[PDB]
Amino acid sequence: PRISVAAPRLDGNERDYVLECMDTTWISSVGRFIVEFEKAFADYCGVKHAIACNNGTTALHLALVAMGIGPGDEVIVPSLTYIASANSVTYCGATPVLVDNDPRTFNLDAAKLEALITPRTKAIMPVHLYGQICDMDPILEVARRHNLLVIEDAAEAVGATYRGKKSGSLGDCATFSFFGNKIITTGEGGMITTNDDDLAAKMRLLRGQGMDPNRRYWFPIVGFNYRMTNIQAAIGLAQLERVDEHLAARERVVGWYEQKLARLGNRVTKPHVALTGRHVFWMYTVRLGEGLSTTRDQVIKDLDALGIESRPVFHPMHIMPPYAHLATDDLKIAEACGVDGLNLPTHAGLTEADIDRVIAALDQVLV
Amino acid sequence: LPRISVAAPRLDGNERDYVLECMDTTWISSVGRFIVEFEKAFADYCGVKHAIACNNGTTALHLALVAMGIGPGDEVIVPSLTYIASANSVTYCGATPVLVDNDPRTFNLDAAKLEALITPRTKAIMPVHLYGQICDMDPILEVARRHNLLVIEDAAEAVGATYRGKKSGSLGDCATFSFFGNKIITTGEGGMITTNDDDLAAKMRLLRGQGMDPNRRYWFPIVGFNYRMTNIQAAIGLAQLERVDEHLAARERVVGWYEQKLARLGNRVTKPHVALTGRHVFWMYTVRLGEGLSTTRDQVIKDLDALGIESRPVFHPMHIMPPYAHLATDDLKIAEACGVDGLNLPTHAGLTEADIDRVIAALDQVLV
Ligand SMILES: C[C@H]1O[C@H](OP(=O)(O)OP(=O)(O)OC[C@H]2O[C@@H](n3cnc4c(=O)[nH]c(N)nc43)[C@H](O)[C@@H]2O)[C@@H](O)C[C@@H]1N
Ligand SMILES: C[C@H]1O[C@H](OP(=O)(O)OP(=O)(O)OC[C@H]2O[C@@H](n3cnc4c(=O)[nH]c(N)nc43)[C@H](O)[C@@H]2O)[C@@H](O)C[C@@H]1N
Repeated sequence: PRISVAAPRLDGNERDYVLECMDTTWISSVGRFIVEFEKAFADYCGVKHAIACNNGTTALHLALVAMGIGPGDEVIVPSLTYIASANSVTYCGATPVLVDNDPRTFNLDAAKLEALITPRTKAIMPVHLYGQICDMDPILEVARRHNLLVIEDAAEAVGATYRGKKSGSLGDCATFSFFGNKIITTGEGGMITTNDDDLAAKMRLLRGQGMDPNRRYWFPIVGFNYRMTNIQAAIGLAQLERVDEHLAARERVVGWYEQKLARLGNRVTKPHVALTGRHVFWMYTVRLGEGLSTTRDQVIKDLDALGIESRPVFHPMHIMPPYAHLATDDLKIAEACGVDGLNLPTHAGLTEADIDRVIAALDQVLV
Repeated sequence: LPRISVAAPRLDGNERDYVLECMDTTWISSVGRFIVEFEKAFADYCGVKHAIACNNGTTALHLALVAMGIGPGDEVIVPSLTYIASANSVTYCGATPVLVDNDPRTFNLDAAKLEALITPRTKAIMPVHLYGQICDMDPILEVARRHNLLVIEDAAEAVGATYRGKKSGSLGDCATFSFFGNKIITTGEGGMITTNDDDLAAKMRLLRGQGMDPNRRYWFPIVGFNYRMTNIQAAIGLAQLERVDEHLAARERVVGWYEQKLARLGNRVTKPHVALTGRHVFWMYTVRLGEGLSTTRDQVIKDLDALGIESRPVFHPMHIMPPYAHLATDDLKIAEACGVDGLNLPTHAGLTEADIDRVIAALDQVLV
């Protein structure tokens, strides 16, 4: 049987809640679950406001637009990330300023921020890869000192914490994704968290085609159609109800990899865990050893043939066509990680036998 | 006394079943079989080669325009009388809309005002088939062709409509539809692009999927978007589309009722004119208030609401609102006249003959 790199576990009230939507006929972007989901997600992150959106990409765009990011502005974004992070900046007419990441946590290197600030910088986008929150204290300190905004792309870290705070409550705003491979899913769906009244209002106005609440077909600004549906919210609220279960499940999966690792010896380097809060392990990510004869890419092809799905750590932005014009000589760790990084199957339905197969496979494939 | 809504989804087919299927199979994201299935049924319905499912008709519009290469410094002719997504979608591209006036009877793009708005920057024209009625496509296509311009139909309100033998979605280079809750066919939130051009279609699909190389994980040749429709939306859409004919017949019957009963109102409303070019699907039955009335359009909508009946105004033309006031010209009068006197009456598959008598009775009481 095939082992998927990811998959949602719909073991709560998803089905009943969706049925209710169907049965009530509230299936569009108008229904109770949207507000309920938002209320509950806000409460779960300990922030005042949650804005449900259509996906974690339009969440990023919407948050940046509402923040006033536009032509001329610069936003610092790590090169090692999912493209939506830099794409969202480009949609605004703004310019991404790529920064290197840490070789252990894969995350934005705070020590490299300052050299990048210019008179055009407006925000910094820490991205919490693989379930692990960036070292926020120093990023916030650099930001404060420069009157910059911080937006967390927290799409891969729902439930993670940093020094007592949940992801989503640390920067001026944060975005999350609920695509089907994420910790909690809505199928496709996203959310923006923030504690700022103004920012939140602007986001809801923009999300809703920019229409004015009191005048039918009265639009004061150019908006977007970024609403989530009642059905996405229903699924979402149900998943959030079992969020701790979901998280305990990846902890079970990670515990299995962690205790079987020695069979791989120095052939992989295991995901390093910063001691700053909970690391949620959206994906259990290793760096293959410099010494193999095989290539990270061939490794994925071999595993596939072995019936196991896996993914590469992202290709850094500045090595791909859309962003090669942004390359600098100080993006070496991103390059290295993109080269040797591999996401192993990590989801709530994996059994210990699954994990045993993944380990056996790699033992065989890493030459 | 339950309220009569202007619109409402009629989920009287296999929507629930298909949707439970998605749940039971765990395929609820933009990965699942109903997507391709729906696209295929829809393309066949419209008589075209390709259908690209998207998360709403606004992003369908943006997607189509980026795929057609609309960009900064390009002009796209858009009617001022339309839903804002029409003009916003061009804006998203960094392109400039060039407003055109509409026909006073059909509410549609006035092809005779088209040629004059063409410049060195024009790249496309976007006819909008308001209210289920297809624009007079022949003359529009003749001008487009003569100046080598693309044509994108904004067919959101016209699923099922036909024009001189062809379905909406099949006349310009591409077309877009909306499956928002109040649409003829719904997916709650959803949209579609139709096209017979292989190239355009493939570009759309690449952009719609975050611009990722289908043969190279996390390798992106260009900047794309997250515009994919989910399996659940696609399941509702397929089921809806399965009963497209019943849905269009339900509406015809309602429109028949308005047609028969409106005489009780006399010259107090102007009944929507229907061109003999093809099938008018009546997403909304639209009247223009009598010029003779003492009352105002917004007052009539207020009075009906109070009477427990929902209604909507004909769209405020883009040039009169803040985001586009800068595009105003002195030749958008009919659009203005229409935004002033137009009213969409409740139009949907769940309305009964008694509901209509009630609506007509309310008009009789409030059109003073
Ligand atoms: C990190 C990147 O993940 C995704 O890319 P990718 O890794 O290529 O996604 P893919 O479509 O391949 O799905 C990832 C894994 O989750 C799976 N999957 C996604 N949606 C579903 C779902 O609704 N049901 C089930 N069962 N599996 C799902 C899928 O089959 C696969 O094994 C991007 O969409 C979002 C994100 N930025
Ligand atoms: C012309 C414009 O219509 C919409 O604007 P608006 O007229 O303000 O849509 P509204 O949210 O008022 O909904 C229209 C009617 O359909 C109803 N409706 C929408 N979605 C649903 C749904 O999922 N279920 C039910 N039963 N009714 C729905 C809603 O209650 C209302 O009576 C836009 O979102 C897109 C569109 N281009």
